[PDB]
Amino acid sequence: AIHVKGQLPNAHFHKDWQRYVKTWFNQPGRKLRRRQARQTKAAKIAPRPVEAIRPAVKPPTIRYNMKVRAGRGFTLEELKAAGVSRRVASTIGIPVDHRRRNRSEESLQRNVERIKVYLAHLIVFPRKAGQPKKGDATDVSGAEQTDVAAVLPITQEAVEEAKPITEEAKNFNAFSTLSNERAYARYAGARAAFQKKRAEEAEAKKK
Amino acid sequence: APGLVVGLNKGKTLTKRQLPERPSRRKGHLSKRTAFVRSIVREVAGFAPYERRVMELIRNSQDKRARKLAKKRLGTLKRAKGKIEELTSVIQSSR
Amino acid sequence: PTHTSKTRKLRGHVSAGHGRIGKHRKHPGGRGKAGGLQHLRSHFDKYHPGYFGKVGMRRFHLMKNPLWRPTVNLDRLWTLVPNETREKYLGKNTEVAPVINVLQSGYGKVLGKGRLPDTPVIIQTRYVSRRAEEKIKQAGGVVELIA
RNA sequence: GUGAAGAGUUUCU
RNA sequence: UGAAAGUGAAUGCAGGUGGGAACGCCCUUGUGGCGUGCACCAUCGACCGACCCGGAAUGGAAGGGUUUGAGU
RNA sequence: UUGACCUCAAAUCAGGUAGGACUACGCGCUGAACUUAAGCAUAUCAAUAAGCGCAGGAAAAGAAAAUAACCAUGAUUCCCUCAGUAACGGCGAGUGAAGCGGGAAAAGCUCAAAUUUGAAAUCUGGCAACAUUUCUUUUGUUGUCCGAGUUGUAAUUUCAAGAAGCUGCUUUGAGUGUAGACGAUCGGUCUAAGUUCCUUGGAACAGGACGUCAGAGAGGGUGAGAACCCCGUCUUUGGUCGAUUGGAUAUGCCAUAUAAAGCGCUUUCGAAGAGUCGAGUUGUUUGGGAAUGCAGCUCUAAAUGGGUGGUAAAUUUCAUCUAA
Repeated sequence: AIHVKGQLPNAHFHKDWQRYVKTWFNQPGRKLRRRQARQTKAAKIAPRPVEAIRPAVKPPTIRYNMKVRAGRGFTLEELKAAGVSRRVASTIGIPVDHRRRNRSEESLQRNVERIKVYLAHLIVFPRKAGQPKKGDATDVSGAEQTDVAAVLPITQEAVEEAKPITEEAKNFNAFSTLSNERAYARYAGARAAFQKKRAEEAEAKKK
Repeated sequence: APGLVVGLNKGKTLTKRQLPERPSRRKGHLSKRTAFVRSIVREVAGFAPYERRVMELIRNSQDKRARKLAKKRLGTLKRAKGKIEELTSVIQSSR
Repeated sequence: PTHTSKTRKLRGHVSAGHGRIGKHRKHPGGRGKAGGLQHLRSHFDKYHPGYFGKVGMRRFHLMKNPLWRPTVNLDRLWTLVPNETREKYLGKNTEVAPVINVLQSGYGKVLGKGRLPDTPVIIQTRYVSRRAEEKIKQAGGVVELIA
């Protein structure tokens, strides 16, 4: 029975939990196996970069919308703006995401510059050796495997160090603005309904 | 666009652009050839017995009874009103 | 370790510290915290009041990301800026005023607790309390709302 | 499923 | 803090009182007088949230309370 | 009378295929009770034990009829966290996810719905020839004939699009040999060093003296504790076969290689899965709460239609996705 100090017990061990215990004694082995696998992948795909170029996106919540992270693939609009076909992007190592869309010119330009930087730093080996075609590089001799993020990393938004204080800032009432906006956001529908009902009733009385 | 976290148009203000047309969102549009095929199929077949009963009720002008019968036959009232509108169009085209 | 355990000291004592009368039988008062309303009531009502019953209204599918809003007080506002900015701006008169991005520091609302130095500052935050705004204005700074 | 009678634009026996 | 929408902690030396570690100064050898006073306890207040008010479309700012919180 | 078509038969017809075993992990069906609730029926044990069907080296899942409500994200899977939280529960005992975020790994796609109609361009089988092989054991090509197929086999399309068009933009795989290597490699190792003396002992591999090697003082055996007695251990190149365009100017050099794709402006169209969605009821299950999923029965859809947006209903908008 419960007779001791502390919070009441909450242990969820009323099933046969001992037959589904997951130990981690293979953690160093798994780490070594994954390292060996990625080393083998790097050797087999050399001199291609280990990690493909990824876009910069904003996380979808107010908890994280102030940060920038790596996306899945570049949108069709970004590829068209940068001058890369969707079929050639996969061949040259540019992921394509058909689901994402550019709702803002900021995100569109942010990813377009990334594609342009990747294209500028990219060496395209000719399909036939010694015959550089359209877009191929004539100086493929000095080609080596480099980190994509080492030249094109994901960058966070910078804050402004300082700026002069404005008279509009002096006269701004932040708390009053927040309270008024909060009240307006919920009562605007009621006010609009009241105006519509008043107009309908006035017209009906006129009839 | 107040540019705040509260209000009707809250959120950060950016340069909004026009999104491209999504081919998948075109679903639900009626094609000329699809409408022609459906009209031919309607001519080849007839009407379901519940559809005929609803049409008879509409002709009798028992609108509430026809709506109740259509709602019970098809489920939701939204589909009932759609069927009522379609059958009314069929009746007035016959007239 | 095992050699420092009380079990080693109990070797040779028949009852092993559990008594000769009551012994150490299996569960004699039930399993877990069962009986808190009938025979464990004298313990539940004395040490865990409010355990039994319903209070409040349910919220189906609660998601805490839209409700995320950690707070920072005024006395910690100047801590958020680096030391170099503090030396460059605190205690001196400048044409421009330093900007403290509370949201970038990792908070959603600015609360008014403690005092502020008599130097202007630009506080960028999603929310701010009324008392914090008064103290910032008294100190000479302004608060501009951000999304 | 298909038809014939009785009955206060419809279906009960 | 409230069920929640929400709101969200300095009148002052971050307050007053009593006991109080340690220290310092005087007595004049007494279980000594004075000055501060950490910790902790008791107590009177102040501030924040909730409740109940006056009540001076939307807002609850000064004014309050015999209260309440696992708060400052 | 016959032939053709359709349907249905028989053959020890020609060629194939399935069963069964293994069950740690995997995909499902079916399915308890002991036990806890200090009794006990809902609950719990447990969507478990037992029973049944079915695979692989992984299986399953998987490229949104997905989240979110944002400055928006973006196939699936797994780990941390979310979180013992939202929620469920004689609201008793107990049970209990998901979005976001960080990381591992990342890869996209294919049909049906189109009239090729200036030529079914498609495919299987028999026969013959010519090639090929992990291989006389394997895998194909060509020609001809017969069948399949118009109750639809091929080609461009799969919504991210795309077709009909309009006008200018560029034009590419397989045989040999060398150097460096890369799997098996094994003609196998240049692969280092005391078994000297004295004592004890049955035996020295013990003690002591004098030495030696060490990229080798891991281990084992030898008549007792052996780096130098033996196998070994450490270090370290090469005879061979094969993958041999896996690469390089893979050179060398055969024909791969003359018309298929390539982006561009402008319009017209843009076919998209039915007893399915959805509604009701019942049973089961779920944290899913006026139903989370599944199943039985009844009703039964539509084309800016339909699904989702976690409180039932009606109405008006908005966002996202495009099921069967």
